[PDB]
Amino acid sequence: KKPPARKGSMADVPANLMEQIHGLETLFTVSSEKMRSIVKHFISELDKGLSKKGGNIPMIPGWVVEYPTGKETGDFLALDLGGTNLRVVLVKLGGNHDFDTTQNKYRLPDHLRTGTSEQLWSFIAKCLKEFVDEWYPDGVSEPLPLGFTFSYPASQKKINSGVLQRWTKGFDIEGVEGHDVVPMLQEQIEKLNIPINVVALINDTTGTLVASLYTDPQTKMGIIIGTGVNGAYYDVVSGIEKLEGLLPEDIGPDSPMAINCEYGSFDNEHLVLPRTKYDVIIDEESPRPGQQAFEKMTSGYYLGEIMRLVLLDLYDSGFIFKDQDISKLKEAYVMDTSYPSKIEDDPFENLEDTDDLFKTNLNIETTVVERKLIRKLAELVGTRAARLTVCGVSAICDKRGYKTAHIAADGSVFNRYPGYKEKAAQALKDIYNWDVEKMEDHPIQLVAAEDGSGVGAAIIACLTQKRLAAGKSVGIKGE
Amino acid sequence: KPPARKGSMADVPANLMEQIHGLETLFTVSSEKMRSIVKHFISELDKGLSKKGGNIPMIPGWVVEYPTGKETGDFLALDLGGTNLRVVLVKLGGNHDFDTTQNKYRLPDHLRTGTSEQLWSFIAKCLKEFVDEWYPDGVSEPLPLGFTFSYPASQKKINSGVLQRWTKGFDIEGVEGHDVVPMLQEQIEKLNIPINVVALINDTTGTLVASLYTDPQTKMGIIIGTGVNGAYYDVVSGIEKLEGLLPEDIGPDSPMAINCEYGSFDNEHLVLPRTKYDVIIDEESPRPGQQAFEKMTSGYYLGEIMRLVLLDLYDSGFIFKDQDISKLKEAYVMDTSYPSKIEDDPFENLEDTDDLFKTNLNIETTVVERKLIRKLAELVGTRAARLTVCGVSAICDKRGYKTAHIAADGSVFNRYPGYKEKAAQALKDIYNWDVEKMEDHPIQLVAAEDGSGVGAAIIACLTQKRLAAGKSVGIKGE
Ligand SMILES: OC[C@H]1O[C@@H](O)[C@H](O)[C@@H](O)[C@@H]1O
Ligand SMILES: OC[C@H]1O[C@@H](O)[C@H](O)[C@@H](O)[C@@H]1O
Repeated sequence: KKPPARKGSMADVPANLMEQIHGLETLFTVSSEKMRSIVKHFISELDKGLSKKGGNIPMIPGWVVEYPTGKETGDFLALDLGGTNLRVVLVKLGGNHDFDTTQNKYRLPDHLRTGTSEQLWSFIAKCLKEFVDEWYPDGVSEPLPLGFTFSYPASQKKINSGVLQRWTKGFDIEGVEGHDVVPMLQEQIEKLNIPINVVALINDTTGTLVASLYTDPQTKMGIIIGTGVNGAYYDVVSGIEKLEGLLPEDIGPDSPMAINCEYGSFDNEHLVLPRTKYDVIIDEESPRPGQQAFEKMTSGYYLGEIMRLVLLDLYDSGFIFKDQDISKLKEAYVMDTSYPSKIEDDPFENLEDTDDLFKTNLNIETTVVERKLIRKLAELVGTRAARLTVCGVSAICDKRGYKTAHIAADGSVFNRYPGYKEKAAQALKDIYNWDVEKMEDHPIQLVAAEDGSGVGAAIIACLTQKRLAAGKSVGIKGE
Repeated sequence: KPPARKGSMADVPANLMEQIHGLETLFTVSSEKMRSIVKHFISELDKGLSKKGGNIPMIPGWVVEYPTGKETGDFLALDLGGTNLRVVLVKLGGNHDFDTTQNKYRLPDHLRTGTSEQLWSFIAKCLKEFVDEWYPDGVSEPLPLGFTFSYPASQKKINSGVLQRWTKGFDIEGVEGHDVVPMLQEQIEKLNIPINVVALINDTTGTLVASLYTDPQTKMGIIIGTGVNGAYYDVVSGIEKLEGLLPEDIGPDSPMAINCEYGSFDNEHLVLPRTKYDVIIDEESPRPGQQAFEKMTSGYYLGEIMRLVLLDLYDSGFIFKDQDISKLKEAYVMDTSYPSKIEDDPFENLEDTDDLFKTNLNIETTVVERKLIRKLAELVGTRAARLTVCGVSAICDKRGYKTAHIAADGSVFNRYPGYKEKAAQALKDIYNWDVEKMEDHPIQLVAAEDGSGVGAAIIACLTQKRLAAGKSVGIKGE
């Protein structure tokens, strides 16, 4: 039994502060009408991204050109390469929308993030060899098809290729950007005579879509709502004008095509996104000003920072923390996502969880009325983030004409942000005006995803291998 | 959650396998042993209710009725902890349902070593400032309050509590030996607050009552955490230590909530399947020879058992050869999160376990070592679960409950990995049921309601009713 929401009476809050809360409410509220307008623009930009001219939204073809039917069977590998860890996963598809996993994880030695190309790929291969040797001590009938989640910006002219465009997350390995990483990993596999074929390179959201669709046939989208944000869905080849002239005959106009949207870049021009002066500051102070605008409005990573800047603004205008030492509130990113999470979770009318948090982490003694403001603020910023995120869901559903859908979701915000599911479901209900009483009955609803970067990569490897074995294309002509 | 790892032992050398099988032998509790334990446990529960008494206190809770779920009204709960107090307003909606409004206050740090008036006046102040908020122009009835005061305390009636001894490092002059209820009540009065303290309870009693109010199948309340306790309803005719002391309106057939305090079961060290490691734990504890059942079922000791086994295996040449095991020598360095993280590890190479040992204990392990350590964490969590359900079985069997919800709370039941599955399989091994889904077990643990808040408030509701009516809530004369 988790506690009921606190009542959260505002009766005792001073007028001077109540006016400021009201100011922040008006500022952070996203109306049904504003959401539906954002969605309209979002749809144009999803289409723009697929067009020969392209757009701000990458809309990257994932080269998965069929839906998993759930009937697939067999043993497939996945490799998930993170910044600190890699996971090797063996997936046996049971052919009734079911699967079994056997998996290892290996911590990436600090060295590798800045070492040589051969060192990165030999370490990966050595992990693969240790894994395969244990699970297949007799060796193997046919090699194992492997799907490789390489979640770094890469371009693909076909699924079994991935040309690194730019390392992220502290990786500084020379000689890899501009090159196809698939042969790099494959030749280290070969050097160790490990029976594996690397057949697919994917982004993890694409894996999220496909794995969840294999187990849940109502899945129409995979979404990540966490430190970064992304969505993936199936479009149709006839709707991807930028592939016109590039496709072999066996990838026809009505072929499905999984798209990795990379929609974190939606509305960098801020035509529709409701930027406050706080989002302005967060943007101008970020590594990349003017970029990742939709990411900056929906990601878990900025939610405490938004609160921080708001609280500082109220301190400077003389509203709160009067005669407190707030020199810790001045540090950028000192309030991470656990701040509005802990604040929203507070079950006490006197908000004692919040009291402790602000006293112990930030050395600020709050009055009860200041806490009621902090909590109101936490709610508004959690709530707006969820409301903006479902604008992406709604754009993809509307573009494709999905009147019902399971949206398979993952990431730290969906999984752990307090009341996030309730917020998202209410936002969808507001957009569509459904006459439905309970969230479990929403025509469009977010559900917990399957493991995109392990299970999804292995199912993609299954789908891919079947095409490669038949000589069906998984990329543009000639590649 | 990911599925359970496969857990192959195929690569573990013979010398290590032999030791793993040795740990298995040591830490496995068979059905039959659980049964021998359940027979002696019942004997000790009957014993604690006798005139002579026994190692198990079996304290009458002076709740002499079941909640029907039909109760309605506004009630307060006060839950005094060592660091914090909680004040809860509970509105009962009369269909097994309730609503709460609650505040939590830090005790100023001087209260531990302050005066009697200091403690009660601060509590009353928290109450006043709570009631002033949620009731702008008072109310007609004073609010009945249930007080969870979880310090050793004797009661001849529910609306009394004589402090036996302070625990949790409290040190207040003038309280040990006196009824704390009038003490709190006169500070409430001295602040003119509309509150009537009608009940003083232990939290397990509240866990029982609150859960029975919401769930009619509740037959026991159990805490499995840092400490362990259980509470259930016996029958007044089964409480011989009460004969001659009771008024006629608490007759032979009357229900009586019992706070078992059964942590002290088997302090003689006669029946619980201790190992040499448990012996060390007991001998090195603050209270050697005390709380034997608690030492065998609390989550507090699960990592310590593991530390001692691993040390014994190091000393004996089997593991961590040429590792720096200094950190492993600190008693209680492995808290409950060790066996917990280890059991939760989803990887065949047990990487969660690897990272835990390297980062926290500076011990680098081999995969096969980690496989041992994983099997050990399992054995140890599994034994603690099976011993816990002996106490559940003992109570159920004593009362002829063939079917029961066991309303459970505490850090082990709530967070220890696969604890529910382990308890459910234990229960299934004892009774030999022919079932295949835990949701269909005749006897089963379910998540409890809030005992120390909601439960204290429901107990106030039931007590205020008897008081309003003139019905006894304690021994004759009291
Ligand atoms: O939080 C990270 C998420 O956001 C995006 O920036 C990445 O491309 C996703 O595929 C990823 O799962
Ligand atoms: O975790 C502490 C628990 O263990 C026992 O020793 C106490 O008497 C219970 O009432 C309590 O909730």
